Amino acid sequence: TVTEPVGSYARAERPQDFEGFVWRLDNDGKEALPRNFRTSADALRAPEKKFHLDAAYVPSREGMDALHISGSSAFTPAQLKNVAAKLREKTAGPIYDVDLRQESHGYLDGIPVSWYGERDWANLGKSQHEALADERHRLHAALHKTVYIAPLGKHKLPEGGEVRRVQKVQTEQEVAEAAGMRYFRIAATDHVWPTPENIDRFLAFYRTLPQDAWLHFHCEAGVGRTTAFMVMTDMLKNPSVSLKDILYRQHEIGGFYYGEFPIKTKDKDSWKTKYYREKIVMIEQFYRYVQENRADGYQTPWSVWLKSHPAKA
Amino acid sequence: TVTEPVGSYARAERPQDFEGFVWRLDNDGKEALPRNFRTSADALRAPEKKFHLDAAYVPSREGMDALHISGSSAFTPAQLKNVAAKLREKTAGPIYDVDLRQESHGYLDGIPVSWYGERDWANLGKSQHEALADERHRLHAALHKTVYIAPLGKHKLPEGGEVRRVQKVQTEQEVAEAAGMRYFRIAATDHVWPTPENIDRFLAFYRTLPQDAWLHFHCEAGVGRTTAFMVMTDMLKNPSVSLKDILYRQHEIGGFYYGEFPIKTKDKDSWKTKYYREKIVMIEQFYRYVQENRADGYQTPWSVWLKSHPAKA
Repeated sequence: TVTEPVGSYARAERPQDFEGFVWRLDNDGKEALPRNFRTSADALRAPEKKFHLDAAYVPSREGMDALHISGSSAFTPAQLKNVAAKLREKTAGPIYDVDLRQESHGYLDGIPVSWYGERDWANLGKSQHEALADERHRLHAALHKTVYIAPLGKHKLPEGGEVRRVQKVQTEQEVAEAAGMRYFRIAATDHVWPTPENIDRFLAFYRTLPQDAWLHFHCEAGVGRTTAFMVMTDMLKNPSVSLKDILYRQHEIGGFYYGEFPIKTKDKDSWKTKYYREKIVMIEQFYRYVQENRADGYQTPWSVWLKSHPAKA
Repeated sequence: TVTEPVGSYARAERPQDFEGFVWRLDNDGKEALPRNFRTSADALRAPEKKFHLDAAYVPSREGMDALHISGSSAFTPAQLKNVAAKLREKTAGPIYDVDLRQESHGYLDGIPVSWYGERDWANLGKSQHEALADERHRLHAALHKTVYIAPLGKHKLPEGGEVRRVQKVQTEQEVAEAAGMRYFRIAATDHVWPTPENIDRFLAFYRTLPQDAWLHFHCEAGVGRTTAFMVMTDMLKNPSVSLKDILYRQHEIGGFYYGEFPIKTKDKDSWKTKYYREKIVMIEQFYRYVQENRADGYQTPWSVWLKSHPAKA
């Protein structure tokens, strides 16, 4: 009798210990595009040293040209318009802004902000419905009120920033639609493997997509959650490609490396260690799911399959 | 007809532009006593060069022995106890904690904090009734809630600090009583000359004090507001002492110098200039009030006298 199965470790954490306390600045808006911007059409670059990978290995690019996905960090409204314009040059299909952020976020006077709590876990434990309700309520409450917006600096605490009286409030959905993109929200908790609910919702969405749909995934930094869903998409759409190639190529186009590697964090970040290990095992488990259920058209969803085929540490 | 008379310049500022946005740390509690602690029993020291005074001048100390007043910056509960113990060695009369802070402040888990707005004007324009209501509501709303407490750094904006879930909330009144001091609040706005309302309340308070009462004044830093009331008390209790002596000696025991001096401010602090000039003028006007109204025992209140005898720029 296990309390939390692998893939659900974050459920053991106490939400009350990571409550939001400040409007974090999501992007300073100085660059034309969000950070870590990349597409499946991009050329593969040398792997990052920290993953101790084979720099000589050349992964197959089979299916990358038809993949039609991209990823990035959070963005200002102008930056998102730039992304959309760039993605429109690559396709005539619907372009989706796939928001993977569980944390409450939006735009105050056009400034991309998020309600930040320790570890960015201000909405930990909330259902997607409660997180989005908190988001709507917090954004609305900011209108015509004085707010402190700051970037995090030394030790993930506010540093400098600015104070203003908000005259306009927008949700990311509004910002996406103003950029001509369709919007899809998946409330994934920062730093950890996406929940079975997060993944079931994604696979359900994925099967409704027209052939030429282009998915632009993003989280806060554009690394952890963004690459997890990019990899999942790659595996679903190109089930013939080996796990190694999927992981290598999503990393080499600019994303995270979701395969095994020597995990090393700063003392102050030791809490991330088991979550990285968990991600590695779940990635392999998701690959198994795709391989075992593609043939029948996914009659059984990921959550159900995972419960009868639990992952092991 | 004049919109704002001299002594009421701050009434021209818009309170909506300085609303509170963070719980400022009023004292890190590392020292045994609050900053700028001083008593009227202290020896006089050399003046500060910035005031360009006569270091050779020997101010009269007539009445200082019996003046019985002290001043300091804000403090932690432990620091206030230390102040009270110190003062109790000088008197057998009641010891008053004279809180001159208009800004909402209190103690979260024993930590001295204040709801800080730009220029520390989060309660600008509020009656004392409204200011105290804001304070009570905010303090109480913090209980069992997550808060961000931080000291101000570069450009008067949060820098570092800590996040915590508050388990205890106290007003300065409770902290004062626990330290064996009586409490008297005067909601004076930071950086400016106390209002006719502030001074009227102070004078009425002063009139019914026991002969052996000891007044410990304080504000946030313990300089501007603290010295203003210490000076007023000195003039009230020792009317035969010259203005020059009062100003010099209140300055030489560790307070601000309230006489004419070469005002010099940084560009980002150029807004303080006229408030410093206003204070200089109002100090002279108050002294005049004391000299012309003492004979009949101050039958006419400061506010009323000031209206029929407006100060001049």
